Amino acid sequence: GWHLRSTTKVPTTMKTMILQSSDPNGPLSRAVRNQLRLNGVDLIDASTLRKDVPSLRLDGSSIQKDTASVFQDGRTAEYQMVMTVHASVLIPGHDIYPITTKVYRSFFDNPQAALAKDAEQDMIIQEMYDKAAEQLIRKLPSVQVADVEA
Amino acid sequence: ADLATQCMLGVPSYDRPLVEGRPGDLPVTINADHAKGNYPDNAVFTGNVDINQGNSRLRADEVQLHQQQAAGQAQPVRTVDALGNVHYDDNQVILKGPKAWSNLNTKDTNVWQGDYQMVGRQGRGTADLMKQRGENRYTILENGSFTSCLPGSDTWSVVGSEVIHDREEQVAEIWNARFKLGSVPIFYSPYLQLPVGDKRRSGFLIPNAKYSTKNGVEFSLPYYWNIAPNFDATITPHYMNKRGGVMWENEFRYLTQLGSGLTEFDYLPSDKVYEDDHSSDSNSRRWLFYWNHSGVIDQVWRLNADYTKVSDPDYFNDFSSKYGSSTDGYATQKFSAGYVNQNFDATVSTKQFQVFDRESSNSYSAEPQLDVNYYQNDVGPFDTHLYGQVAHFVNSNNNMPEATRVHFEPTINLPLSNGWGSLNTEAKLLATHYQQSNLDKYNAANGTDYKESVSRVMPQFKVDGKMVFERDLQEGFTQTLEPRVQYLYVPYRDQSEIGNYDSTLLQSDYTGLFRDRTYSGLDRIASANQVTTGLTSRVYDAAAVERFNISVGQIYYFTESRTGDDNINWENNDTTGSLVWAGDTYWRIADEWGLRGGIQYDTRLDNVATGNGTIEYRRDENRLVQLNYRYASPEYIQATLPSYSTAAQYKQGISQVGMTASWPIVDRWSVVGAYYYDTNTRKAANQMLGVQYNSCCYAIRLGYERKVNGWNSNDNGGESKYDNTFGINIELRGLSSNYGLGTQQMLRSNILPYQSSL
Ligand SMILES: CCCCCCCCOCCOCCOCCOCCO
Ligand SMILES: CCCCCCCCOCCOCCOCCOCCO
Repeated sequence: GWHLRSTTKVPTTMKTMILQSSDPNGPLSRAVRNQLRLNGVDLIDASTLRKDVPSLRLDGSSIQKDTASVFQDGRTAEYQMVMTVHASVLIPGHDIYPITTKVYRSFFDNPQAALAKDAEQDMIIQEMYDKAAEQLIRKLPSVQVADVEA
Repeated sequence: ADLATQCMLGVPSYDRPLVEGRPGDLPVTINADHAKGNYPDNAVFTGNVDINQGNSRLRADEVQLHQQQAAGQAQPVRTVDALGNVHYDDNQVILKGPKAWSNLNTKDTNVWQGDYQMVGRQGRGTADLMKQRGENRYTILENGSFTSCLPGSDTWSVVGSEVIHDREEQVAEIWNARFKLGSVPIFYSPYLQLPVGDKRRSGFLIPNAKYSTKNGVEFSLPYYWNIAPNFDATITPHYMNKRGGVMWENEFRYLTQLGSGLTEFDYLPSDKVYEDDHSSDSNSRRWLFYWNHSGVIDQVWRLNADYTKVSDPDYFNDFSSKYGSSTDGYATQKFSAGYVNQNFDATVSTKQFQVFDRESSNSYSAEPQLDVNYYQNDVGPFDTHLYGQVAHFVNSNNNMPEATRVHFEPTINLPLSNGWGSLNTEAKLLATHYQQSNLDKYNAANGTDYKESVSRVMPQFKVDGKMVFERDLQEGFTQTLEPRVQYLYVPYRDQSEIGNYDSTLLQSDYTGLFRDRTYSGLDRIASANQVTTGLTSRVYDAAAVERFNISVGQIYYFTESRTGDDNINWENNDTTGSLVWAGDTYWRIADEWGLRGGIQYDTRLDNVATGNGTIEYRRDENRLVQLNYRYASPEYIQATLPSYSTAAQYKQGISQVGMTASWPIVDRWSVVGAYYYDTNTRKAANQMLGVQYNSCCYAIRLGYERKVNGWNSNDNGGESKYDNTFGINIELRGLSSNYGLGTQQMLRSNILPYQSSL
C-alpha cells in the first residue's frame, strides 16, 4: 500500500520541450521523439520565443560490434553490440547538462544463413535504439535535481 | 598525470609584455655603462650593454653599430654588429653566441658558432651559423645539430649541413641529413622533411616491424600521399618472409557532400605457402578489396555502403588487418540507399555475402530489396503504421531455388495511459506472397514440397500493459517496481511450401521476451498463443541517478508455436507451459566498479541457454581492469545450429572467462595484459601481453598476442591451432604532439577485444 507514480514525474518545467539534433531523420532521433511522444511531452520547434522552454540536444551515437566469445576453431561464437549515445540538456540560464548512455546486447552468429543473421542484426539495432531512448528519458530527473543554488 | 607539464619544465615560460606586430619600426632603447664614437655612424657600447626593441631583448659585453650611406632613398641601412658574449632573447627563441650581426629593417639576424633553444615549446641545438631571415620567418641553420629532449641523456639528435625551419609553411627541411640515437649514426639521406604542423602531412615515412608465426618476419614501410584537405591516399609496402614477397596495401580516405568513405586494396602477387598448400593452379595471388561509405544528403537522403570482398576464403585467417580477422566467418557486401523523411521512409538495398569455407558457401543474396514505411501517429485515439517490402532472392549456387517475395503489413495501434500505468492494444496484419522458381532441382535431395505460386495471410492480436510502483528507502534512496504483461496471439498457417531465405532463431533477452517474432525476416512466422509476464525492480539514489536494476521474465505458452516445418532438435518434447525464462541485472555501486548480468534459460533444453556476466573496475579515462564470463550450453548449439553440433569444436558449446589488466607500474611504462580462457577444454583460447616506453620525444611499443586461429583435422579427434605474434612499433611524436599513451588502445587489438562495460 505504498505511494504510486515514481521515477520522478517528468518535470513540469519540461512538459513542453524542443528537440535538437544533427540528423533529425536518424533512427536515434525518431526513437527519442517517439519516446517523448509516449511520455506525453509536447514537441515545439525553435522558431517561437523560447525563453522558459529548455531543449534536448543529441550529440552523436556510436555502435560497437566486437567478438564476445569464440568456439574451439577460432571462429566467432557470438557478437556483442554496444550502442553509445551522447546527449545534453540545455536550460536557458542554467548552462548545460551532459547525458551519456550505453546499450549492451549480444547474439550468436551463423555464416550459413548470414542473410538471416543480417536481418536479425538490423532488428536488434532498432530495439537497441529504442531502449537507448528509454535510457535517455529516465535520466531526466537527474538533470532536474541538478538545478541547485550555489 | 599531465606529462605535458612535466615536459614543459625544461622549457622556458617567458614573461614580458607581448607586442602585437613586428619590432622593426619600433624605436631602439640602448642602456649601457660605456659608449664611444659617432652614434649614427660608428657607435661602440661596452660593459653590460642592454638593448631593447619591442620583443628584441639583447644583452652583451660589447656592441658595435656600423652604418653605410643609404643616401638618396631612403632609410638608414641600420646595421648592428656584435663582437663578443652575445646573448639574444625574444618571444620565440633564445640565442647564445660569440659573434653576431643584425639588420633591423628586414629583421635579418646572423649568429656565428652559437647555440639555440626554443621558448614556450621544446627544441634546442648547436649550429655553426644560426640565422633568422625573411622577417624572422625562415630560420636558416648552416652546419646545425638539432634535438628536442633537452637534458638528462643524449638519446637522439639530427645533424645536417643545411637545415631550414619555416614557420608559415610549418616545416623542418634538412639537407644531407644524418639521424643519430645519441652518438651513433644510422641513416643518411640527401634530403629529409620533419613536419612541425598538423594538417597536410606528406611527412617523410614512418615504418613498423612485426614477427608472426604464419608470415614470419614482417616489415612495413607505408607511404602517405595527401591530395586535398578532404581526401588522401596511403600506400603500404609490407614485406613478408615466409610468404616471400612484398604486399601492397592501398588505402584511400575521402570526404564529400555525398558523404565520407574509405577504400582499401591489399594485394600480394605471389605466395609460396599458399602455393604449396594449394597447388591445384599456378595462380597464387591473394588480394582484399574493401569499401565503406556513410552519407546523409539534405538530412532526408541516406547513402550507406559496406562492401568487403576477398580473393580466397583463407585470407583473413593468415593476414590480419583493421578490416578483418580470423574470427570472421564470412564477408559482407551490402549497398544501401534510402529516402527517410519523418512519417515516411523508403530504403532500397542489395545484400550479398561471401562465406569463408572451401565447400559450403550456399549463401543467398537479395537483389534488390525494397523497404517502405509510412506512419500516421494521430487517427483520433489510434496511431497507424504501414510496412511494405519487395525482395527478390537469388543464390550463388544454381541448384538452390530462387524467389520473389511481396510482403504487406499494416499495424493498427491504440495507446492508453493515465498515471500509475499504461495499456497498449496492437492489432497487426501480415500478408505475404511468394513467386518461387528453380524448385524441381531442390525438390529432390530432401523432403521438400515448394510450389511456384504461394501465399500466406496471418493476423495478429497483441495486448501490452505495465505499471509503476514506488517504495522509499534509507538516506534518500528510492526504489521502484515495474510489473509488465503482454499477451500475443497469431493463428497457425502451414508453411511447408515456403523456403527459408532470411529466417533463423533469435536470442531471448528480457526485452526480447516482449517481441512478437520467433524467427528473423518474414519467411517463418510461429503460431503465437502466449502470455509474457516480467518484473523490473530498479534502485535509485538521492541524486535521481539509477544505481541498481534487476529484471526477471517468464513466457507462458497455451499452445506450442508451430510454423509447419519445425525441425528443431529439442532434448525433450515439452509443448506447453512456462518454457522460456530470462533474467538481467546491473550494478554500479560507486563512481568506480560495477556489475552486469544476463541469463537465458529454457526448459526444453533442460539447461540454461545463455549466461553472461561482466564485472569491471573502471576509473574514468584510463588505467582499468575487467573480468567477464560467457556460457552457452551444448543443447543450445544442438537445437539452434544444426550440423554444427555434429562437429567436435562446436559440440561442447561455450564457457569462457575473459581477463583484462591495465594498471601502470611506473609513471612512464604502460603495462597491458589480457587472458581469455576456455573452461570446457581447459585450454587458453587467447592471451595478450604488451608494453610501451613513453619518454617524451619518442616511443617504442612491443606487443605479444597468442591466439587460436584454425582447427586441426585428423590427429586423435582434432585440436585447436595456436598462433603467436610479436609486434615492434615506433612512433616519434612530441612535435605536433597530442599523442603517446595508448591507455587502452593496446587492449582492443586481439581476436576478442576489450569493450567498455562501465
Ligand atoms: C654612471 C651612470 C651610467 C652611465 C650611463 C647612464 C645614462 C644612460 O645614458 C646613455 C645615453 O645614450 C642614450 C642613447 O639613446 C638611444 C636612443 O636614441 C638614439 C636614437 O633615437
Ligand atoms: C584522425 C587522423 C589523424 C589526425 C591527423 C590528420 C588530421 C585529421 O583530419 C584528416 C582527415 O580529415 C579530413 C579533413 O576534413 C575535411 C575538411 O575539409 C572539408 C571541407 O570541404
